[PDB]
Amino acid sequence: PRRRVIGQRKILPDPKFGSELLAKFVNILMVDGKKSTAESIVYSALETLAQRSGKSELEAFEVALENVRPTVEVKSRRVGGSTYQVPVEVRPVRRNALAMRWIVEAARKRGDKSMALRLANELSDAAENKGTAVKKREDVHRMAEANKAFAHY
Amino acid sequence: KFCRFTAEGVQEIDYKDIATLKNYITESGKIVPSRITGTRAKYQRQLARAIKRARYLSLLPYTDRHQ
Amino acid sequence: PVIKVRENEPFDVALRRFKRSCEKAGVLAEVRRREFYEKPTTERKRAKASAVKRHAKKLARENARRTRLY
Amino acid sequence: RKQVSDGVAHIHASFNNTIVTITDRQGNALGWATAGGSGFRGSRKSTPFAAQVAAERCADAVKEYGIKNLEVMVKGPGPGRESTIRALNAAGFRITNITDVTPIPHNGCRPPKKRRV
RNA sequence: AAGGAGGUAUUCAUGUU
RNA sequence: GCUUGAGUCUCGUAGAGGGGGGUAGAAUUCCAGGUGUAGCGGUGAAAUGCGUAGAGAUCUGGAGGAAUACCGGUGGCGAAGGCGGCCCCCUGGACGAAGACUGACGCUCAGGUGCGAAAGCGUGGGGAGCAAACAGGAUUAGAUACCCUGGUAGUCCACGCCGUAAACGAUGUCGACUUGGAGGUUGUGCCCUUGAGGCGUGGCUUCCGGAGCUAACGCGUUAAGUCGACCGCCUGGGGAGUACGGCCGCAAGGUUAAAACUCAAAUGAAUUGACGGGGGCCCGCACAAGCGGUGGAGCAUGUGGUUUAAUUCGAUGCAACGCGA
Ligand SMILES: [Mg+2]
Ligand SMILES: [Mg+2]
Ligand SMILES: [Mg+2]
Ligand SMILES: [Mg+2]
Ligand SMILES: [Mg+2]
Ligand SMILES: [Mg+2]
Ligand SMILES: [Mg+2]
Ligand SMILES: [Mg+2]
Ligand SMILES: [Mg+2]
Ligand SMILES: [Mg+2]
Ligand SMILES: [Mg+2]
Ligand SMILES: [Mg+2]
Ligand SMILES: [Mg+2]
Ligand SMILES: [Mg+2]
Ligand SMILES: [Mg+2]
Ligand SMILES: [Mg+2]
Ligand SMILES: [Mg+2]
Ligand SMILES: [Mg+2]
Ligand SMILES: [Mg+2]
Ligand SMILES: [Mg+2]
Ligand SMILES: [Mg+2]
Ligand SMILES: [Mg+2]
Ligand SMILES: [Mg+2]
Repeated sequence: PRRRVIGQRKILPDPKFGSELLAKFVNILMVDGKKSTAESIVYSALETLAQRSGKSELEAFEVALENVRPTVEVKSRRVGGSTYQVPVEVRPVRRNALAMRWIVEAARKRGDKSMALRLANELSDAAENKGTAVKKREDVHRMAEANKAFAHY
Repeated sequence: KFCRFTAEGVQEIDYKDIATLKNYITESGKIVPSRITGTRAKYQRQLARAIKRARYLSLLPYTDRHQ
Repeated sequence: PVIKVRENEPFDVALRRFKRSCEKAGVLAEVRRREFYEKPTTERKRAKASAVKRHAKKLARENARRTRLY
Repeated sequence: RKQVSDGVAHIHASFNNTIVTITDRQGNALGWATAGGSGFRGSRKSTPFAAQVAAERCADAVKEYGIKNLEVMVKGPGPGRESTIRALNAAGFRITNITDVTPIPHNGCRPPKKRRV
């Protein structure tokens, strides 16, 4: 908006976990407004991931999310007539959103059968730092370093 | 402001007076403008002639990348 | 613009000091103006126009500093 | 091979390209590096980053001589003009002098004509 | 290159630096 | 006859005013040598070009030509063109102070004479850099250009010729009178210079502005105001500053300067819009950040086209095409 500085909409916490971050994850996963199905998938995936990789669902989810969070991204400025790909530091709320979005899309792509199984596998893989999501994060970091020469435009 | 020469009623710069010329030159060796220094126009011209004569006699450097 | 690193002087401070010295010397401006040959007519015209612009805005400020903005 | 532990870094920084040359105090050149050798071409070789990597390449080249002290002579109106100095400091030489040696004429030869673009 | 301040711009002890 | 206009003398002041001759440092180029090695150079991007016979870079020495950074200033000087490192020689003008002197010796000026940027011409030198022409590489539909790499006349010097410029303040020279303000520059008088100050009195110069003038724009004590003296020039636009003739010129050409024919306008200033690959400011799912699509498949539907005896007619950039229906 040219003239509007209202912030972000207040979102309610997750019923079964009281986590705003988890609620946003459910919203990102949800498609066609079918929140019940997405919530069941994430709950089952979290329980499976907890049993496999550690102690509690929130701890496993946060460690995976941190392993996927990007420090810096790149945007396309246009000052010298041509377009310069310049790196830019991402604000923390955007870090969480990008991490969750990357995890969800990577899980969708995977070839496993059940969506909950795909989500649990991807979360564990991201925690172990071999997943497609962490690969995506490393790719964006790699490109940012490549075009770091334009960091003062 | 505060033209120094007219304060003492100086008639001529007397280029042999190096210390005054050192005040009225920059570190790089060029002449500081009268706009910055505050010197009057007549004394500025006399000062420029004195500095150039001193540069020829090698009492002042033309530049700092000379010797 | 000769600069020698002073005793107990940080390198970043020294580098900023060197840039300040170069700015005061006016080296980049001089070489850039000497990059191409400006005709004497162009030089005189440019100088005169700049003086006119400076004088005009001085008068404008000194006059319009006696008006009600609101 | 003959260790001297003090060098002079001549940084010729033109608009198009930057050439860094490490030499002895007397004038004999030890090693050099340029953005063209760094691989950047044209619009990318006229950037400060290319100058930085060329300075790093030159520092590696003259690493055999084991030079510790380094006085810097920067010359020409080049895009970087400073990234080379930062790169040398990062490479780990003690920068002794930072000197500008741009050749400014006292109204000498006539420059080429102005470009009409 | 971008933002802030002062002016038509300097006096603002030298020393120090 | 007189001294107020004009001029002379006495003492000083500032100035890139002019001519001649030396000299200084920076820088470019080239040459010789050392170090050192694979790029340099150039552009929006490239190539031509240069470099392994060693470039570019870096250091040392040498040669040569041209021009004088900073100071530098809507600062100064000159009739105008124009004049910019420093020093010396020759030389012109302007201004201030106090007086003394001559006694209208003044102003303007057709012909005439001289000076007169740059380019150009003749003869002879010089030649670093720059650079018409030219050569090559690009760009483009074409590119006899803009861009890039080279590059000859020329630019420099001596002596002649040329004599034209938006040679412009687009404002002829001389003189007198008419409210002001802020500056710059250069003299000079007085007041305790109460220390950089205060009050006068000249010369030149920039801006703003009153009356007045002007078509308006604007000028405005440096007039485009109110007047006086002399000179030059205009008579609608094109044809045309062209033809012919004369004069000048080595030439290029310059100067003086028409007519037929043709049109009913050509022009100046200012006004309201629209536009600008002008400038500032602002807004809109305009972009950006996101989610979901269309464009691929099948089918439904509308249109175009083609076909038909008829495929009824209309809507057909956005703002027609599941529209009238
Ligand atoms: Mg060029
Ligand atoms: Mg004058
Ligand atoms: Mg006559
Ligand atoms: Mg000529
Ligand atoms: Mg000739
Ligand atoms: Mg000749
Ligand atoms: Mg050319
Ligand atoms: Mg050339
Ligand atoms: Mg004429
Ligand atoms: Mg003229
Ligand atoms: Mg005329
Ligand atoms: Mg006359
Ligand atoms: Mg006026
Ligand atoms: Mg004629
Ligand atoms: Mg003509
Ligand atoms: Mg004739
Ligand atoms: Mg809306
Ligand atoms: Mg979009
Ligand atoms: Mg289709
Ligand atoms: Mg159609
Ligand atoms: Mg129809
Ligand atoms: Mg129809
Ligand atoms: Mg519709």
